[PDB]
Amino acid sequence: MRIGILYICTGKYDIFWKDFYLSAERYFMQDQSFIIEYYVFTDSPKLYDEENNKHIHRIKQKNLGWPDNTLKRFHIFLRIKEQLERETDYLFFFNANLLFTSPIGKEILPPSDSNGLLGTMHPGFYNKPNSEFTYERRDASTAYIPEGEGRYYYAGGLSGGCTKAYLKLCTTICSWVDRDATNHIIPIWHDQSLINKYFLDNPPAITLSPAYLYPEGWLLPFEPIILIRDKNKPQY
Ligand SMILES: CC(=O)N[C@@H]1[C@@H](O)[C@@H](O)[C@@H](CO)O[C@@H]1O
Repeated sequence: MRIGILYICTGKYDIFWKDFYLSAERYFMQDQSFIIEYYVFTDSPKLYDEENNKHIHRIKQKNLGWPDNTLKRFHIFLRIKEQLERETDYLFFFNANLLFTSPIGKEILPPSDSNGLLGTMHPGFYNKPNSEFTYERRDASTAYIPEGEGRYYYAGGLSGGCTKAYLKLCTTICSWVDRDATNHIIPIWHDQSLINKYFLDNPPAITLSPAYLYPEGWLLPFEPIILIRDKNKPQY
């Protein structure tokens, strides 16, 4: 089975590629049945272990700056959609500063008879009531979610599923992003708002706990499986 990792590390975020990659080569899908393809969108000339591992696919991408780096995130995946359709069976997106600490296996693969989508609970909202979810509340936006509706507050730092269903998600959100641009709207706060809208219409087959998005330094009711490295640490 072929597992595709989508990874954007333009500008000052390629410092995060090395330790992410090593942790991933160690803890992520290390059953010999799986093969891992890294699709690394960056402006870096060379990536760590690129000359050794043929599954590291460097794709050229410039820094768009904030927020287009976060707003056109799914635009970036779809420029190589055909390559993904023939080389991968599952796709997973990870934030640059994410870090694996414990083994992860087939338990996070959405079953083929489901919608084949995976979402992850945001660490700042897992214990909050519906009334405090910061959804997009403007009916003029494609990311609109009325008050009282919604189940979880999903995050944008980790999402995926089977390649077909996920590219379908990429295609939809791009359209939502573009339609709002015309109507003179930037959805707030975008990396999570559009995906929370999509996961409302399409309740994901798998919902990961914030143990898969554990912010460094926090005290949460979970063992951290994936850590969100503090960006403001001096070593970065
Ligand atoms: C994992 C998670 O939810 N992280 C998101 C991620 O999208 C990041 O870019 C930033 C906001 O842009 O912080 C957020 O919490």
